[PDB]
Amino acid sequence: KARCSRKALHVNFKDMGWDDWIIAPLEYEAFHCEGLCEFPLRSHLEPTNHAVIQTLMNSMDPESTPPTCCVPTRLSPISILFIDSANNVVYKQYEDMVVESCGCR
Amino acid sequence: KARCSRKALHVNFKDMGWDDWIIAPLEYEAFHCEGLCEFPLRSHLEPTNHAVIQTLMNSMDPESTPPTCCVPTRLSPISILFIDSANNVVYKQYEDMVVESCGCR
Repeated sequence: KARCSRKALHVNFKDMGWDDWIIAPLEYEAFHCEGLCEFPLRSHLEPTNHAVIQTLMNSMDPESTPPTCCVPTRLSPISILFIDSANNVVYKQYEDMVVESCGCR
Repeated sequence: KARCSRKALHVNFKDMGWDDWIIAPLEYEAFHCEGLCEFPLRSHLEPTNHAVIQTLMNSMDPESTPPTCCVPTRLSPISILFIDSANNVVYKQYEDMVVESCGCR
């Protein structure tokens, strides 16, 4: 097991069944977070106070408390260009689609 | 294994070695999140778009992608009353000390 970090996650829309509508992008890099959250907690993981406390207690008695989790701390959107039912050409922005950074929470 | 949710986490400061200074609180309920993040994703877990996508892919091929994680989505602070080195009586607020809600991220 490794230290919490951002790994790759290639997303393919051609598998969504949106083929009669979507124009671009047809795939994108979404990324994902995976890894161990434990001392020492490197600054980039930006732990919260609660995270620091929970990691301490889990460090003292793993049975009592589980470790914190490596999750996306900041995400960005992506816009999708498609042709809707009415045949209009829409450019829609979707929030929280790309992982910008991982941290322990 | 159960569904992502807020469990209890009783924190005891008398174990911090802050005894010559801290007055109150000496213990508090910090809570913690624990549980499975998988379909169906109940509304209270407030998943992000990225979470919905990652859960889908993990649902289609668990080897490729790991599930999302049950973590604190909103936290509140607590204030601590202590007597510092100079013998001043300080009332300090600490951010992100109590888990208000858990979600899948």
